[PDB]
Parts: sequence; C-alpha cells; structure tokens
Amino acid sequence: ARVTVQDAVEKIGNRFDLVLVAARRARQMQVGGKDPLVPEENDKTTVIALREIEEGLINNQILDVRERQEQ
Amino acid sequence: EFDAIKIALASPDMIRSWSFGEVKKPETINYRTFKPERDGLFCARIFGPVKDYECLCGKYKRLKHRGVICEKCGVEVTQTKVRRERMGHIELASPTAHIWFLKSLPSRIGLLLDMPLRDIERVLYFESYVVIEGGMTNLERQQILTEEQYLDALEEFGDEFDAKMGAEAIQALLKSMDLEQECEQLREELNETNSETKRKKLTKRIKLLEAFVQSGNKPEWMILTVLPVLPPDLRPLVPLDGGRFATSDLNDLYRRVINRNNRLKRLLDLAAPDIIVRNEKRMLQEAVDALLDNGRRGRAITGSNKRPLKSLADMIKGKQGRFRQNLLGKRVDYSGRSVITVGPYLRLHQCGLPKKMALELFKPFIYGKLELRGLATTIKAAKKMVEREEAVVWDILDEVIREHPVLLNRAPTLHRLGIQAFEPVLIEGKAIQLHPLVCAAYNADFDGDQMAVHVPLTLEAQLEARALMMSTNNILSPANGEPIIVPSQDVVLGLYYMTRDCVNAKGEGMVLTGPKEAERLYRSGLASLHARVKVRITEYEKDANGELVAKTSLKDTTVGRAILWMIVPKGLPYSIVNQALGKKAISKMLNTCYRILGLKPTVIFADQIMYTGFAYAARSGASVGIDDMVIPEKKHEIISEAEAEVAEIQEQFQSGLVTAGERYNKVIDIWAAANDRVSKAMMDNLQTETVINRDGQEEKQVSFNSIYMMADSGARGSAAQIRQLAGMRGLMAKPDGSIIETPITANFREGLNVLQYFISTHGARKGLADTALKTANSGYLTRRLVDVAQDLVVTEDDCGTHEGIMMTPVIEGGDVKEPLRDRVLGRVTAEDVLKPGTADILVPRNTLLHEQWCDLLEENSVDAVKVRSVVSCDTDFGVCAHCYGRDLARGHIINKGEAIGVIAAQSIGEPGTQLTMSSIQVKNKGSIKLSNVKSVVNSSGKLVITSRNTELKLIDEFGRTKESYKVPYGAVLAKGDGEQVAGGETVANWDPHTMPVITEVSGFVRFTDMIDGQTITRQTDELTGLSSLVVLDSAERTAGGKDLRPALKIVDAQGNDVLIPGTDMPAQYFLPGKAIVQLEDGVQISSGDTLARIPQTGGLPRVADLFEARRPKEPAILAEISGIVSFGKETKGKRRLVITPVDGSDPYEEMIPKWRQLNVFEGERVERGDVISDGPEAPHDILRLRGVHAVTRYIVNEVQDVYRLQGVKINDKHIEVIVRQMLRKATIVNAGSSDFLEGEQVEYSRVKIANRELEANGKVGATYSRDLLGITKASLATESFISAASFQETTRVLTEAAVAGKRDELRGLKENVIVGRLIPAGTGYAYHQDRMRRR
Amino acid sequence: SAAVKEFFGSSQLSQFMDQNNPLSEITHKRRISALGPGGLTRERAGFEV
Amino acid sequence: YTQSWKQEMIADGIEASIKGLHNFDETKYKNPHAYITQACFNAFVQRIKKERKEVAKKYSYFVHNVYDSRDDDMVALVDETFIQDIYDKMT
Amino acid sequence: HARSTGSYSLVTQQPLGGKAQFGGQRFGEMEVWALEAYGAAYTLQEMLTVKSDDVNGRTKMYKNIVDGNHQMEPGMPESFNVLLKEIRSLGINIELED
DNA sequence: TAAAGAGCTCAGCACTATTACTGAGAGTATAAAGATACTGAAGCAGCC
DNA sequence: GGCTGCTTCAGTATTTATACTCTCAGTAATAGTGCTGAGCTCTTTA
Ligand SMILES: [Mg+2]
Ligand SMILES: [Zn+2]
Ligand SMILES: [Zn+2]
Repeated sequence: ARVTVQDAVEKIGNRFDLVLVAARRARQMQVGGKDPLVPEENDKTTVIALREIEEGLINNQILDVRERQEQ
Repeated sequence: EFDAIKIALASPDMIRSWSFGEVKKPETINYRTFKPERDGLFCARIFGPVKDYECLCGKYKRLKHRGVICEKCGVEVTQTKVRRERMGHIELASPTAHIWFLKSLPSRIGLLLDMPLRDIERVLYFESYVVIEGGMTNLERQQILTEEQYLDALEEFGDEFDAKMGAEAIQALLKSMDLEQECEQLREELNETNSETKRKKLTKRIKLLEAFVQSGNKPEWMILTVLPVLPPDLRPLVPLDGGRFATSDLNDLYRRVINRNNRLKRLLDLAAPDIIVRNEKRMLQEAVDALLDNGRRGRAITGSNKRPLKSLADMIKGKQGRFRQNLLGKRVDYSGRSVITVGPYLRLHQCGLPKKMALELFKPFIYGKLELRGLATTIKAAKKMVEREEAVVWDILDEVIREHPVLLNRAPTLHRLGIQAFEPVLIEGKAIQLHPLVCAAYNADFDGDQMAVHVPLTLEAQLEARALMMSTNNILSPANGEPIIVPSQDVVLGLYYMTRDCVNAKGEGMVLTGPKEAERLYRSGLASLHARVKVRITEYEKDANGELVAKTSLKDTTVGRAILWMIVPKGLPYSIVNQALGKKAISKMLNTCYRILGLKPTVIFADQIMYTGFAYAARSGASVGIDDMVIPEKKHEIISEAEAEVAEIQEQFQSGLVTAGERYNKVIDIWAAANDRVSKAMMDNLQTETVINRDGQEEKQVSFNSIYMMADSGARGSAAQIRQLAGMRGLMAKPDGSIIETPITANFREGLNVLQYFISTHGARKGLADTALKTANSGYLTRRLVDVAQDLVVTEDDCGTHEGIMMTPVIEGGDVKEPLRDRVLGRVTAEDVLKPGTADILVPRNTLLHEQWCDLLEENSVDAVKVRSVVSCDTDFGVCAHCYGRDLARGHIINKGEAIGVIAAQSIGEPGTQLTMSSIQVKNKGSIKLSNVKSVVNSSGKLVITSRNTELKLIDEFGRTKESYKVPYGAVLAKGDGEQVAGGETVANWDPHTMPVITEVSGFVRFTDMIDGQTITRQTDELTGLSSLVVLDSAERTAGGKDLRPALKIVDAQGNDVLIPGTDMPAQYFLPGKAIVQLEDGVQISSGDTLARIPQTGGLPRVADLFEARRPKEPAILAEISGIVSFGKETKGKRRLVITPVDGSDPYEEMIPKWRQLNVFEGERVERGDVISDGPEAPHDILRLRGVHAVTRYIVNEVQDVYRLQGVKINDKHIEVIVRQMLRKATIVNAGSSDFLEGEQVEYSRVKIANRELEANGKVGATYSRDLLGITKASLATESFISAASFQETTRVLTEAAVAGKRDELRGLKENVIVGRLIPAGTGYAYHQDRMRRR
Repeated sequence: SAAVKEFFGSSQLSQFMDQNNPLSEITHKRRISALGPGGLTRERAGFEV
Repeated sequence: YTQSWKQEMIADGIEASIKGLHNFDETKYKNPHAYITQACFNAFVQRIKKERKEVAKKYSYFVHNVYDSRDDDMVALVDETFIQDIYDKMT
Repeated sequence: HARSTGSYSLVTQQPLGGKAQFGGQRFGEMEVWALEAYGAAYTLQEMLTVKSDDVNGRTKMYKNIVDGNHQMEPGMPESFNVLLKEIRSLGINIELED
C-alpha cells in the first residue's frame, strides 16, 4: 500500500533526499545481499526501501553509521 | 570527468597537428570493387580500416598481428570505430579569406583594419586593387586603386610601391599589423574626441583590439591556407538507413572544391596568363565559400531540382541543426504510442495498458526473469519462448509490473503536468484507458488523441517518478494553488442533478434519522431524491487540538444532499453541502479539504466523488431533444417592432434628414437593444417555468431544462450558446471588422437562410485561421521565455535583508480587482505588520504568510504590506527561499534547489494558446481625499484643483481604500477634501473639451506682445461676438516675430507683474497656437474660467513586445532632475527647452518634436521623474529615472491585467522572476577603486561581489547603474555561448566567442544537458553541491 | 515524350486518385487550388487569400 | 542542366584551350576561332561523361543494399534507380 | 507501435524514427523542460543518453538489465562528439579543458 | 603363401607471367548560340 | 564637425540529352605453375 511519500517527507522534510536514500537502499537490497528490515509481502525492492524509510528507522544518519560499523 | 569547455582559433600548424594525412585525389570508389581509392576522399590510407583489424593485405588476422601497419595496404591495423572520427586536411595552393569573420555583420575584420567592407570585398574577387605600403608616393597602406589607376601609377611607379588584389594582401596586412602601439593610439584619440559617434566606433575597435592582443590569437589566421576535412564516416556516401536514401552532399562541394585546387596548381604549372589565374583564384575562393556557409554570396549554389544544398553551417542551425534536432530532442528506445480511451473503473494512481506494448516494453526484464527462473537456459531459448507467447510468459510479466511505473505524455507539452507517471493495469485490448479526471491536465479530448509512453529503468529512476511525477503527487496547478483535479463536466451534471430540490416530490418533508435510511428510501422507490426533508445527522471537526470531536443535529435538506454527505470525509461541517452544488462549489470544497486534511483524504474523496457522480448521472437520464429549446413567443414581436422603426429611420435618412454615419450608429444601437431584450425574454421565460401545486396553488422555482440544467450547473456550455440557440445571434463581423447593417434575425431552432449562413461561414473561417497563427506565435513566445530563465535555481534560504515591495490591492480607479489577501497569500514578509491603530504589530517579523494569517489580517482592514521579492534578493547565483515563499503547488515554504525559472516560463507561456488578438460620479459612501494637490477657490467658493497630478481617493468607513482616480487640471469639486459622499452624484467634474490654463488670482490681463498678424490674430467671434484678439501659432505666424511670442504678464490694477502668491516671480507664460483668452484687454477676471482655452495593441503581441523591452512609440518625457523650465534656441529642426535644478547645474537641454503638448509651465519647479510631457512609459527610462520597483510593479500590472481580461490566473512571482532575469548587466559609470573601464558593462552580481570585496576596504569600488535589456538581448549576453548557440543566431555568437577565446565553466542547465550529466536541478543539485565540495 | 511523361508522373499538380469512396473519388476532381507553379506557398500564405 | 557542373565544365575547357594553343598552324586552318571552339567542346564532353558515370557509380553502389532492419520493403523506387543505373551503363 | 530496441541512425546513433521503421517516440525540448520542472534528474539523463546514444553505455545497460542489475553507467553523448568534430571542421579549434 | 620393400604417378596448395583492359593523354581548326512580415542595425545621406 | 532620417540587408516564425583516335600503361585477374604426399605399383623372397 505504498502510493504516497507524504510521511516519507514528514521524516525527511526534503522530498529530494528521499530519492537518494531510497536509491542507496534499493541498490543494497536488490543486487547486494541486504535483507528487508520490514515484513515483505511481494513488494518490489524500491517499495521495500520506501517502507523502511517511512517508519523513522532508516535515514542518512542510521544507514551511514551502519556502513561505518561495517567498514 | 572533465571541467570547462574552451574555444579558440587554430593556426594551420594545429590543423596539420590534427590530420592523420592529407587528401589530394578527388575521387573515391572503384565502382567494381566498390572500395576506396588509393589516395582519395574516403581512402583508408589516411582514414583507416573499412573492416576491423584487417585490410587489403589480408595479412593480419588476430590480436597477434593487429596494430602494426601494412605495407601493401600501408594502413594501420585496428577496429573501424576510429575511422569514424579521424580528421584530415588539404594543403591550399592559394590563401583564402574566411567568410564568417568577413560577414559577421559587422565584419570583425573590416573594422580590424577599419575598412569599409566593400573595399575588402572588391579586393577578394579582384574587381580592384589595394595599396600595401605605397611608399614614396601619395598612396596609402589602406588606399585601394581602380584598376586603371593602378596601371597608370605603376607605370610611373613600377618601383617598390606595392598594389595587389586578393587574400594575398590581406594576409599581408594582418600579418603586418602590430597592436600595442595601435592600442595606445586609440587610447589617445578616444580620450581626445568630442564626437560621440566617433567615440563609439573607437571604443568598439579598441575593445576588439584588446580582445585579440589580450590572449594568444593571431589575426591573419582568418586567412585560410590549410583546409581541415571532416572524418569520412560522418558524411557517408549514402546513409541508406532505411526509407528513401539521402545524398550527404558535403563530399560534392569537397569534390568540386578539391577539383579547383588542383586545377589552380596545374594552371600555375603552365605559366598561365595571369588574368585567368585570377579567375581560377576566384573560383577557388567561391568554392571554399560555398563549402563553409552557402548563400552568403549572390547566387547560392542550388543543389538540384531547384534546391539549395547544405554547407557545414546548415547542419548546425534552424529547427533541424544538431542543436534543435538531435542534441536536445531525440527519439528514444523503450517507448510506445497509441490512441486513448477512458476506463472509469480505475482509481487515481494507475493507467490501463494493452498487453502487446506491455510485452515489448519489458522484453529485457522478461528475459532476465525467465533465465533466473531456469524456465529457459539461453537467450535464444528466451527469444523463442517470447515469440509465440508460451502461456507462462504472462504471469512472468505480471510479476515484473507489480509496481513498475510508467511515464505518459501528450504531444504539445505545455507545462509541468503534460507528462506524468502511473502504474499500469494490463488490458487484453489495444488502446489506453485513463482515469477520467486527469484528462484536463492533458487538455485532451477523447476524439482520436494519441498518447506516448516511456519507461524508467534504474531503481533511482522508478523512485524519481514515484515520489515526484505520480498523479497522487500533482494536484495543485503550479500556475496557481488551484486544485487542478477539477471534476470536469459529467460528474458535474450528476452532482448538480443530485443536490437540488423539487417543489413537491414523493414523501417530501418527512422526517428521518440517518442517511442510510436516505439511501434505502431512495432505492426502494419510497422516497424521491430532490425533495425537502428533515433528517438527523452529525458531523466532526478537529478544530480542537487535532481531535475531530463529533456532534449531532437535525437539518432540513434534500435527500441526495445526505446521500452524498455519507461520503464527505471527517473534518467538514455540513453547511459546505446544503447548497445546490454547481461546479465551483465542488472545487472550493476540494481545496479546503486539502488544506485542512492533508493529502490522502483528499484523493480518496475525489475518487469517490467521480464514482458517485457518474453513477447518479447515469441514473438520471439527462437526455435532450427538440423540446429542450423553449422559444420566446414575443421574439417576432420585438423583431417586428425593431424592423418597423428601422424602416422609418432609413426612409428618414433617404429623405435627406440625417447623416449616414450616425444613421448607421443608430441602426447598430437599435439592433443591440432588440438583441438584449429578446435575450432577457428567452432566458427568463426558460429559467423559471416551474409551476406546480404544493398541496396548495403552485410555486415557481428553478426549472429543469436539461439545457438549463447544464447552464446553471455550469458543467458545459455558455449562456451565450443558449442565446444563439433560442435568441437570434445578433450581428456578425466583417472581413474588415465592420458589421453588417441588418443582423442575423434567426435562431438555430428555425433554419438560417442562405445569406446569414454565408456570413457565419466567413466569421468561422476567420476564427480558425487565427487559431492556427495563435498557436504558431505562442510557440516561439514560450520558446524565448523558457530560454531566458533556463538557469534560476533556489540556491539558499534567506538572503539576509528586510526590504522588498509594499504590495496593495489593485484599483482600476473604479472597482478593485485583487483583494490584498492574494498578493500576500504565500509570500514571505520581510517586515512585520501593524494594525491601523498605531504600535499594534500584528504578524511577527519575517514570517511565512499562510491562510489563517490572511484571515487575521483581512478582518482588520489591512492596507498594504511590504514583503520579500525576487528582484530584491541579496544573493548571487539563484535566490534565497524566503524571497520566493511557497511552491504554489505544495503548501509549504519551497524547498532548496528547484528550477523556478522553467516552471514560471511554462506557466506564463501556456495560456497564450487561447488568448485573444470625462466625468466622475462616485457611487460609494465614505470620505474624499486627494494627493498631489494644488487647488483654487472661485466666486463659487468651491474647490477646483490646478494640477494634472491631483489624485482623488475615496476611503471607505473601514480603513482600506476603495477608490482612487486621477482627475485632470481644472476640475470643479462640489465638495472639498474630508467630507461625506454617496452614490449617484459627481463630487467633481471638468471639461475635457478644452485646456484649462487658469491663473489663480484676480487682477489685470493684457494683450502684451499679442499684436495681430505677427503672433496672434483678430477674432470677430462669429459664434458670440467678442473681439478676442486670439493667438495663432507663432511658428506659423510671421517668420521674424515668431520668437517674441505672446507672454501673459499677470498683473494687478497696479499693472505691475503680480509676483505669484508667496513667490517673487509672476506667471509669465505663453498662449501658443490656438490658446485663447477670449476675455479682452485690461479685464479684471475672478478665478473660475481658464485664461487660455484649447478644445481638445493589447492582445498577446502586447505581452510579446513588452517582454522584448520594445519601443513605446511616443514616450513621455519625465524629469531627469528638479528645477524650472526655460526656452532658448528654437527650430534647429525642432522645439527646444532647458531645465535647471534648485541647487545644481542645469543639465537638461533637450529638443522636442514641436507637436508635443507640455505638461507643466516654465516657472514651476518639478521633481525628478515627473512626466514633463505626455505619452507612454519608456521602460529603460522608467528604470533609470524611477529605480527598480517602479518598473517592476508596472510590468506586473500590465501583464496581469491583460490576463485578467481573460479570466486566467497566474501568481505574480513568475513575472517577478522573469523581470529578475531581465536586468542582469549593469553599466559602470565610474571605475572607482576597481579596475574596469567607465563606459562599459559587467554582470551585475559579479561586480556586486567585486564591491563586497572592495568595499570591505575603504577603497570604494566602481559606481554603476543597473540596466534593462529585453529577453532577446539578455539571451545572448550570457556567461555561456553553448546555451547561446542553442538559442537563435548561432553564427555571430559563435564566431564571436571564438575570436574572443572564451571558456565555459558549465554553470547552468542547458549546458549540463549536452555533456549529459546530473543537472543541478533536483537530485543533481545535491550531487553538484557534492562534486564542487570535493575540489 | 520525356517532358510529357515527367509532367504526368511528376508534378505537384498530380497525385494518386484519392480512392476509397465514390464520394472522395469525386471530391478529388472538383477541387481547385492555388499551389505550385503560379501559386503562393504553404507558408507564404497571406491572410487575405 | 546545372550551374554547378557548368562551372567545372568551363574550367576544363579553359585549361584545354590554354594548353592546346601551343600548336596552331596559320598557313593551314586560317582561323583560330573554331579551333578553340571544338577544343573546349571536347573538353566539356569529357568532363560531363566523367561526372555522369560517377553518379552512376553512386546509384550502382546503392542498389546493392536491401537488408536494412526488418520487413516491409519498397518496390516502386528501387526499379528506377535500377533502370537509370542500367541506362547509363548502356553507354 | 512499440520499440524495445532496434536499429540506429549511423551518422548519429540515435534510434531511428517513424513507424515503418521500428522507430522510437519523439522526445522533445518541451518535455525536457517539463522534466526539469521536477527534480527529475536521473530520469532525464538515462533518458537522453543511456536509452538513446551512449553505445558502450546502452550495451552495458542492456546486459545488466537482462541479468538482473538496475544500474547506470553515465558515459558521454556521441552525437555531441559529432558536433564537436563538425565545428572542428571549420578552423574554430574547440577543446575540452582539463 | 603373403608381409613387406621401393617407385609411378595422380589430389591438392602456390607462382609467375600473362592478357584483356580499363584508365590518362593527346591531338581536336562551321558556328558567335519574380504575390511573408517584423524588428533591428550600421551605413549612407543631407544640415547648422 | 558634429548631427538625424532613409536604407538595405539580415535575422525570426528523384535526379543531367551528341566525339575520335589512338596510344599507351601499368594493373589486376588469370592461367602456368611444382610440391607433397600418397596412394596406388610393384615385385621380393621368406
Ligand atoms: Mg484532440
Ligand atoms: Zn595490403
Ligand atoms: Zn533573498
């Protein structure tokens, strides 16, 4: 049921950063072995990313520091 | 990858440095082997391998033998890809003068030698000679000779004196010309001259010389001696790319060109008679000419079939050169096109899509999925499987679509919504359904339109589309915060037919307790729909802290009102619905819903609305037939009486009792009368014929004619449409624009007779042709518009300033047009606002102004508000957010980085598709006031003002101006200033039928120097009798005394010139041609009659010329500086005058076409910018004499009013930003502590930051003045030439940048497209931030 | 004969018979224009004519 | 036919007359007018034959390429390029 | 009429036009703007290079998509280079600084 | 009787010399053979 | 001696009919060309 990024922008009041972070997350999960953090019901990878965004737990800060603890 | 692009010239050295060889043989192909020739225009020997990795040696097969050249072939061994791009060159036999640098208009070479063009010309084609260092004779380095002159002189001067003809001498001169000494010479001469024309020519020349001698450019290079030749694979022998075949005619020129070259040598090789060697030189020059840019000579070399062929320049320009053909517009893969249909079952966020196109558009995806699934094994297997639709495929495709977006567009892309995103549903059909709302944005009928569709590939792309171009994201027209999802026409008819009331229907007026019951009693057929009824309901509101508290009540309404009401979402009060609900009602309902609720409620709402409307319209049975057209019974009455009268007035004229023009006018007016009367007759008769008992007699409410039902619905059709249907459709135009005497007496119910129909025919053809031309011109208009901004991007937030402009409602003098509520709504204010009561600040300092704030204001008779504006921003490269405000489509402060220019331009350019081509009787009640006042009392003891600047203003009882009016010199006021006023009266009035030339004290007048014959005349007044010694025009009076013109010394009984009250100088003015004081000599007049008496487009092209900074025709001269007025030298061709300040030197001494009518007499001291004459406003002068906000507000008001005349709506910020661009270069006026010159110009913001650096030091930088350039001007003078080259006129700008030797830092959009990188527009803005941050 | 054949097989006053209706077949003969040799140009079109 | 050709034609003829002036008896052929006349005449016909068969060669190369992309070819035109490319070849 | 991918013009490798040819739709400057109005950057880029002319680029794409990897290699247009050499034709030496 | 010499000449890839053969050149001497519309910008042209 | 009006031009929106004569020229195709091997030829005496 992902049609509007309304609250996706309520977190990131940018409506642009959205594309960036969602793209990083999608590139992660589609080809890279990054598993959804959110229960998936046959929704495409980018829809998964937007889900993970719209729940206040994935952003620049959190995903970047995940990549940092990764390094 | 790589940074800025640079342009420069090329010494023939560098040409050699390029080419991989040199071509001499004029032919190409063996016609048996079809292979290239040995040393020809296609030969491998330079260009390279026709296959890859092997040539006619057959010697080198694998990577072991690649690379190393052959000896049999001689050619290197490699792939044929490099053949596409390797360049060649010819060695010239005789030098050649380049054409571009010759016909720059003006020639950047003739001026380089200061030469008249035609002389260098005749030098070229050798029609004359030219003197190079004439030496010990009277002949000069720039002198030329008629041939015979050369012959004769050369006889007596067959010495070291030198005279030749041709590019020979030109390469000589250029090579033999140093610059620095020349530069200094120009410095001196310039500094010395008092003639301005010389000054301008000299400053241009010294500029170009500093240009050359600035960088490493050498002028002679404009003479060609080494011709670079194009890589072979770009001008192929035949394209053969399907279809008809082209000829790639370049080679031909090349061929013939090369031909002549060898001939030249060959004939030189024979020691030919030099006359004919001259001829062959000429042939060569014309040849290279025609190669570079055909047509610039006399006879453009037609190709064949009577067609001109194509040079290297034709590939470049027009709507077919690389730029406008393939660099910008480009056909793209993964796309499709088809016809369209509706499919109303769809919800908002989705589009129908046929199976087939769906299948092709995703072939790669399907392959990938199959081979991931193992159902196929190789790509060929997959191809075969997809071929014959192995029935698995579909579900595969199903998975692929699951949320994969698609992008739809129409052909003529007007604005930001002409292209959107969707998520398709698959159809076993061939056409495209469509959510029937969006069809408005697409301006699309369903009569055979053809839509196009493309597909994003990268996940990033799907995301872009998803968040930013989905129908669920585009609901507020970017032109104006209007919801752009207007339920268009048939949903409208439905709803209207639903919310309504019949006088007495089934079970009307009973009582109910729930709209559920309403539905039931409707469907059960136990209750009618449009019937009054008492019903219990409830409703909600989150008026409290987010909590939508609900609460009940009982209303009396109609059923369908409730039926609908079950749908209206939560936070709405009922009274929004109790009305009868035409169209704009549902519009504003949508808007407030969006404003209070958010987004998802709104979309769900709109969808449900469409559903319900379609359904109930369906149930309605809203047909139409021969009985829907009522008829005025009294039509024949009005018509018969009208014609009876007109017969009378015509036989009256034909008897010779009136004039034909006014008789025609009377006929016009009487037909207009009968027209409007029959209009009233019909429209009224129709609109009310409800006569039905109510258990009593009857009542009469809004009737139910399907026609009338539409009209009152406003769903479709104009009231005038009806007018034509029933009433006679009056009179039509004329090919001129005149009107036929007799009107169209008939309706459409009855049939037209031949002639009326014929006339209508003509008018319709007119309108259609105008439709064609209008679309045409709107095209080029929006082109220029989009092109002029093309780069303005929100770069920051808050430029750190508290200025702007004080906006106010507009008053056309009478009624006001925009309530102050609008200009403010969503435009961040710099200063706060006060109440009319002093010290009563209302809004905070620099806050963003949304709607509740508009309320808080509006209730308090708010007057006028200063606010941030783009013209005033304090930032380079863009504009701070608060200077812009709200996104006009997203009800919040606009985010950081949008391209505001392009949205503005589209908005503005769109509506052109449809656009066209005394007394003061106040009506209101309040207080009168005035401004720019200087009045007079009469023996009447009333106010009569004495200026052409006086400003009546009617203030209401609230505190907000309702009226104001400019009222001319000499207008008697019945009241004063500070009284009451009512409606139906005039407070003041004057006589525009004369020229008030009054003086304002009682005394004595004279015929001073008013001696008949020389400057005045005697008038034995044939109308009254008074011997008014009347003044004629002195310049048409005698030729000696036309200087000693009639002064009117205002004197008293003492005869002394009465020094003007308070002043020490009396009114000694003039009575010019036909300025008459009928009052005789020595008369003691009292104030109340003028001394001297003198009885006295707008369509789209208006906007067009406006933005082009076009010419006012007869501009009105303003005041450069204050002071008084004097008259000196006269008819040096024209009138003259001088003006003097109160403290400074009289700087203004200007002549005037004597026709002009002055505005202020001599003695008066006026203020700068007072309109000293009559006429329009000279925009450049408006700027430099009025500052900025003046001309801005001006332009804003003009365009807004031309639009207002057509109901369309555009927020002003667009016009703001357009102007904001319009001025970008300022002319320095004092070099100051900076470096640049004085009489030149520089980018405003650049020199501004220059000061910001300078003025950080006490050394004060350059003073300046901002300038005004029309869009077509500023389109060229940009930091970029590539974007310029994208615009019109490639040639001059291109050769210009080349001569200059510029370098483009790629700061902009129309250039970041060409290189193809992420334009700093959206995401790309972020990445560009980043990429700059790196280095 | 060369010129004649040219004229017929090639002249902008010659086109395929519009042939899909006894109507259009007759509309495509009782038709008159002012284009081609001796007439104005499709984008030379003056308003008046 | 063609201005552009005509230019090169005359170029040819002029050079031809230039070189051929070298040898012109007077005792016989008491006129140089016709001498140069026929000289240029032949030069012209030479040039024109060269150019004709050049563009002929172009036609020939063309007609040997019908395998461009997919189905739906044309029959009308091709026969005419062919028939010219034959006529010229007749000579 | 659809077009997954087919031929290309040769002087410039833009996908051919018209319907007889398996031609791709006309994508215009107006659309270019209508796209720039949004921050629709990657859309426009991959639109006008990766699906039109970037030959190396479009091949890499075609591979990655037909093997499950949505990712773009920017590259740099081709017909642009055509213009570059086309102006290199006349003596106006053009260059592409560091 | 039959495995096993040593040679008699026929498929199967070049090579040089060839032979139409197409191109380059050089001779040629009767003639006179056309229905935008607009805006703008320097150059030219007459003036106190 | 510097000084204003006309002005001229320049920038926008398939498919071309008649040498002649050697005379040479050097070329590219093309048959002459000779091998390799090998396969059959042939006899041998063990
Ligand atoms: Mg339509
Ligand atoms: Zn070779
Ligand atoms: Zn600002």
